[PDB]
Amino acid sequence: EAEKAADESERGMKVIESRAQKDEEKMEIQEIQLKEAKHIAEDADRKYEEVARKLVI
Amino acid sequence: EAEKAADESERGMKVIESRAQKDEEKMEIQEIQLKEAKHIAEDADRKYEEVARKLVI
Repeated sequence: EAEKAADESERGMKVIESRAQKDEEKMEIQEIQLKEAKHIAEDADRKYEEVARKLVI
Repeated sequence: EAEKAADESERGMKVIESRAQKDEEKMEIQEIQLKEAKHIAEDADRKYEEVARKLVI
């Protein structure tokens, strides 16, 4: 009984560690792309405002 | 001895699985935010190009 429980625990720990590392990588890449996209959005909004004012003129 | 080892492994497995699941949920939220940022970027880009073309005309 103890042998079987130990084997199953080892396998579960392996799979959980793999999933956790995958999650950490996904979180990092998501944050990076999120920040880049937010900066691009700021640039686009600023350009839109400037060109709109010039258009009214 | 085997019972003690199995119980310790069980506790470690449970805590690591819980932390992995929570970080996965937060990663999903981050992906949703990234998708919204993508949409905002595309919309602002269309705004800018349309306004520039109108100004040229």
